[PDB]
Amino acid sequence: QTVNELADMQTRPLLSGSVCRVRDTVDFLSPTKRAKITFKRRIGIAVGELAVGPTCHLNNGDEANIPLFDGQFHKSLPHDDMGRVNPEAYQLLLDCIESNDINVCDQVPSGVESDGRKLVNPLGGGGHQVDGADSDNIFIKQPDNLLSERLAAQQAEVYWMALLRDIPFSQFGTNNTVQMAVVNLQGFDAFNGLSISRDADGNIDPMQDLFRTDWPGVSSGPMVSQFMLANFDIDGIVVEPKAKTLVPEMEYMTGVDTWLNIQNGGPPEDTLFVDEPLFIRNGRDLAALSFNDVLYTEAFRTILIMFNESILAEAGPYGSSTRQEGFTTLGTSHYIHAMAAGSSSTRHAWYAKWQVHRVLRPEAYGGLLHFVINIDDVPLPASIVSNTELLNAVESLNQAQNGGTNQVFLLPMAVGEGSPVHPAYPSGHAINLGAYLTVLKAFLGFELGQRCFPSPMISNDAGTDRIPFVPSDGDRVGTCINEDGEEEVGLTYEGELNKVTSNVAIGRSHLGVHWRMDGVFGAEMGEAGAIRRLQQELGGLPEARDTEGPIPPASYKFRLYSGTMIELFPDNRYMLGDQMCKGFFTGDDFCVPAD
Amino acid sequence: QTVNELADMQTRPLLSGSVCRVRDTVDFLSPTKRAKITFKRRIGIAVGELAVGPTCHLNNGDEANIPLFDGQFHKSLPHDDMGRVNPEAYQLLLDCIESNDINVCDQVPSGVESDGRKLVNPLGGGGHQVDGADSDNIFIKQPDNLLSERLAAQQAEVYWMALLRDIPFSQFGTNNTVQMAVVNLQGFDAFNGLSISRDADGNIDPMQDLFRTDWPGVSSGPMVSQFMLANFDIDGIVVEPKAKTLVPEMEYMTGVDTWLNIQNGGPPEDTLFVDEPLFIRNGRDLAALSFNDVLYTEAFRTILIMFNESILAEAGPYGSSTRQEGFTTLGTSHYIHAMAAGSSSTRHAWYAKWQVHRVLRPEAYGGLLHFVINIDDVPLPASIVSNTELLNAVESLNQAQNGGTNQVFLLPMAVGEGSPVHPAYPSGHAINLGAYLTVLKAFLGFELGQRCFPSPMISNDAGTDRIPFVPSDGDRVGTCINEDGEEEVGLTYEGELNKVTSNVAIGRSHLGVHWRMDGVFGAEMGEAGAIRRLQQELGGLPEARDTEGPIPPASYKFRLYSGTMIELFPDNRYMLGDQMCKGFFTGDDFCVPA
Amino acid sequence: QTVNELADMQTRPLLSGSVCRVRDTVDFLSPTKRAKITFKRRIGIAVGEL
Ligand code: VO4
Ligand code: VO4
Repeated sequence: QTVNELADMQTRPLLSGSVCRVRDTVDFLSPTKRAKITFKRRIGIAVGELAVGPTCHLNNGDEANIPLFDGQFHKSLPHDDMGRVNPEAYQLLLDCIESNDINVCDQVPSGVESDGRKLVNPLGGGGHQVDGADSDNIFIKQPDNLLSERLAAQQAEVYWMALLRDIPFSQFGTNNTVQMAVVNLQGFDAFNGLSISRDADGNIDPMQDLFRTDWPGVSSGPMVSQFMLANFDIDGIVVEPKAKTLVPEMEYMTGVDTWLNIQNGGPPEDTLFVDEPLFIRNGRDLAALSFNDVLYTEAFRTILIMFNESILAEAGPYGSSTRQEGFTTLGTSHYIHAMAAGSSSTRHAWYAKWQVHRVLRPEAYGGLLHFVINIDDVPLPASIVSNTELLNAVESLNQAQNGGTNQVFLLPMAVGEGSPVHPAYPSGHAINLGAYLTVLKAFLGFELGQRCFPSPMISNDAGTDRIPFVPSDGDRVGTCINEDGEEEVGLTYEGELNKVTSNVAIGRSHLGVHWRMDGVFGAEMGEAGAIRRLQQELGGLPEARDTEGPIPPASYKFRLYSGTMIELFPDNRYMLGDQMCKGFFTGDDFCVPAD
Repeated sequence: QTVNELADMQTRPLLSGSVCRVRDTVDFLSPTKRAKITFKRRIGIAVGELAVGPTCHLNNGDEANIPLFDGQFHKSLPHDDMGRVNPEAYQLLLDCIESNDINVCDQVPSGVESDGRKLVNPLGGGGHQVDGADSDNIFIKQPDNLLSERLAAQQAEVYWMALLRDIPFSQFGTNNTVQMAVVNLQGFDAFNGLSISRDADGNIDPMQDLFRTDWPGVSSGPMVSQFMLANFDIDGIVVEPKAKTLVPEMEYMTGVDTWLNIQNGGPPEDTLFVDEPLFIRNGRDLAALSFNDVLYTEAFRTILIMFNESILAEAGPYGSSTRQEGFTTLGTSHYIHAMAAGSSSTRHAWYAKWQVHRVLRPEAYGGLLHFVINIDDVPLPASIVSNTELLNAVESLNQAQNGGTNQVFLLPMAVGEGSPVHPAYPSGHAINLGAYLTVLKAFLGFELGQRCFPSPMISNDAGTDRIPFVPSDGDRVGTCINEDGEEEVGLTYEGELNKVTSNVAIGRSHLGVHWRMDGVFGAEMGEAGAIRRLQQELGGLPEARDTEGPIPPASYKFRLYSGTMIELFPDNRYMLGDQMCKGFFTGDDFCVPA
Repeated sequence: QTVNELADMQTRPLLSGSVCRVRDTVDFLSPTKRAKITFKRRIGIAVGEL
């Protein structure tokens, strides 16, 4: 560093946009070499994504074949006195969805003269997604047809749920009206599929099956996820999950006048909440949970609990590391950010809702059922039209609730506004939770998924206190593994994770705004969006490299809602069941054989 | 249709992986014409990212020039009785970082015979990002050198923080002890830059400036953000932000034997929290927040609060819509998911920590300062080595806190474990919060950012109750627009938003784990991480398309931490101050003209 | 084939223009690899001719 050399050295502004092809970073990759690999990888993902080919998003035929759009979403639009849509008005809504243009959509007629309720984001599915699977490129199953047998059965489930809102889950085994609901529901031959939970003999046990799914763990122990019942800690604030829930004994839209005013977009009945907050203990509380939440609220609570319990510290490669722990990759930050991103901001649900299916809501179905039994000529199945057991119970509730008008067969709603003003199929809640939780299950892994949820609880009947949960004979509680790998009879994390999506998705059904299918196949769609993200990300992570040493490369091995086992590997290969596959996951019914 | 046609019709299975070039979707784009445009946009984003070029991430010089690595991070590795790293253990740590290989890193030596504290993710900055700005491709400034005049002014700010931990923010204007600090700090000619707050004259006002930043609104009204004091609603559960904070008058690593055990990676003294939970109202509370948080906790609280008040219902295109609201794009779902994704999983902070800078923590410098005044030779500025006003206070604190041992000048830590086992520069908390709130300000917009935060409150000094906040002469509370569109005097959303990132960032300093630089520059790193993601996403959004009709295309118009106005448009175009720029944002000091 | 899975299976029209990346053909080449090789060869001819 000679006298002259020193005297000659110069400097310049070091700026954010300055470029340095040479720098002293402690990194086995050069500056330009790191950028290139990141570049190639991004191209690969875009090509790979395109190679999947367009999804078979096919309308079920109802819109072309049912008279005056009675099978279609048109809430907040102009209707006649029977709630049939002004056809021009619906035509203008189609122009809106078609166009994906915000100014066109603003021309869609409202059903009241002013302050009418807004369409919830009819442009929402049309965006070109930077990463993950594009808005129109995750499959969901076709919804059942308006006139179908299985739709009647689903509407019957929702009426039953409405009738049982206030009955604590604790007393389902011994309650008379829940037994009646069960017998009634088993009488429907078309009520299978849709992750419906039955016992070993094929019946619907009131305590363990009614209103639940058959996803692994959902029908073991209590209806309510341990995660919806535990204390969680946020920023050192210790929070008991007592919520200002919906008030017992109130229903809405129990008369043609209140129902029709809603269908047109007019001001709702005042929704009312309790004064003293309570734990979740009945169908109305699940309805409340799904009404008062906001995207990842429930999933955020659940990951906070999982951290607090220190279970995620044992997951992934660092589960075997004596000297290190992950944070930004295969540690806490990664887990919590990947969880939130996992649902692709609910955009697949929006594409399916508007561009594809445009399905009517259960409160709209109940309108037709009301007017079929009393003005209209829609050939709904005899299984619901002549179901006097259910229909007598339904009209009594409406009478008590509507100020004494008899023979009204509308779906009593748990909130004054009824459903959100967007189509019924699929549920956005179901996409969101389906995804968030898939992500959690993936990072936890199958094995740690079998670990016992420590100190299980259930709410008392008033929801003022929690009681310890202890397995008995009926419960369906299997083996789990404790902090010591020491086997116990108890609830598993995997099982309790499935219940969170199950409680939220089926909560929307208790609320009166969704059929089972919207939540069940909705959760599938979310599970697929999450898996697509996980797959894209995995290969670029440091811990995805195959290296020399005791610690092996990262992979995600876990179990889907359907129960089939999936294992995700870095190089876009995955195991599905006993099958090896390559490329981007589309669903559990599909596999491009690996070779 | 015909008998024959009907009879010949065939079906096949409808699977998730079936392909349909034709389908009856109600969409102006065909199935192939949608996939292509999406493909084209991904390519374009990838090419634009490549085009920015490799960032000038340049090591300080300390690692080449300071002897026995005394300016570098090596917590949890072996040391001698003076905290000097075993040089062979440090080489192995660099092999670990260089290799980005999990199994190499499992061979970095531990400073204790068994059970030692683990390295926090030295691989974490090596990931190849699917989107946004790649892991190594966000700029942060170089950290000040070990021997710089400004590093010592920063250490001195951290020592003062330690000494002022139990003093209620509301009493800062009148407190004698708080005066001492303010005077001592203005004494450093070097204490400028780093978003340091000062009044109309170049003075550090004890009440409105000390331990604050000069970001718009930060120095107005109360220290603590409204968002960290309001109730929030999660899933129907109403939460009062009363936290089991850290216990008063209780410091850690106040002796050489405790501090060294820690630097060697051994079991920490037990950190104690209060039995009855309190609201935030002093430095030790902000330290607690910053220790007890988890990634987007604070930001989640804040967006929940903004939703509750209905302020996001007014923002963006749908703010002008009579017939529609947004949700998945330019509404609630977009806002909350983009908020969380904005920090790129903290990975920019991680690359800078390990691959670039490898900066020691404030507690490690404290140990240098201690062995300098008493066993060592590193030439630290005399403006700290001879700062007897500050040095007396420090040994008093330590002496009142260890067994009564005199003349230790170690930094008194707020938690038993000291800092996390990762380097100091920048702060992960800062990039995280820097990003989240940037997203929040972008979606809110500048105009709505000027709106009055309703019913402002502060804690009482006990931490047990809230009191209405009332503006008075010397609050620097400015103008805000109310719910009727008339101008009031009161706190703005933007100011209160900024306080959130300030509270958490500076929170880590009150904790004793970061200098100002880590937080202030780190916050700017998070801000760019966030803007880069917003830019990439914007062009592809439905409301970003140019349409005919009264409602205009979407854009993000707001103001940076540094106070410079930014406007992001769909075409990867953006306005920075008065300049029209093109391409991807790197910082407010750089613009490729349009 | 459980009761639930059977009840959930769906069909769609099988048309001349339907596309299937997986099909049960007794063929050592996959559908896409067959199209790819044919594609690469057509380009080779065009290049070779030019
Ligand atoms: O927001 V929903 O699609 O669950 O009615
Ligand atoms: O996790 V930190 O870099 O804010 O100590």
